[PDB]
Amino acid sequence: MKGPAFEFAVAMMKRNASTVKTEYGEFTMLGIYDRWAVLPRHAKPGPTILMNDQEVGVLDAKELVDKDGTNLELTLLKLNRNEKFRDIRGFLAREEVEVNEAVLAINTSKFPNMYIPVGQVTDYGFLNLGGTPTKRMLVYNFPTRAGQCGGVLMSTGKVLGIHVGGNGHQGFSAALLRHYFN
Repeated sequence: MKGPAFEFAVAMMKRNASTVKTEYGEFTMLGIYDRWAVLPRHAKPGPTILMNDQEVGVLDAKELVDKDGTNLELTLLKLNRNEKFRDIRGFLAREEVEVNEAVLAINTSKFPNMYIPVGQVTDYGFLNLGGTPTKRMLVYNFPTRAGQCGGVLMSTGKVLGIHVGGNGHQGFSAALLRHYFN
């Protein structure tokens, strides 16, 4: 069923998600713990971002790659703000998870407070995303539109990944693994 996934998704977004603008567009951003949040790599945050229409400094940013050097399509960023995020690392899986029912949550000025039942999530692993070899790719059927990147892919009790791309038929998430936030 879908209800409990939506229930989890709405509560998660309310506590931990925000709308972010960089020079490269507008994205959903998920806070993970302390002042560390995650964005799609192609958001390419500069020294300042707009977070819920307010200027926020970036203290540090990390474009994640695997131990082999392969792109993961995620950027971790540390925000210059006093408030800490609710620690949601316990809702991240230690390995890539496949599910029969997932929900994708988007929150930007173009897609405010929207949730999409995406159905089955399949771990495709190593893929080529627009020329760039990328691994730990989760794939789901989705009539994708631009402006949805940073979307948070969830199932009941788990944050599975961050939406980083689409081709109009499938959507693609980078798996959000717990060890990224050691």
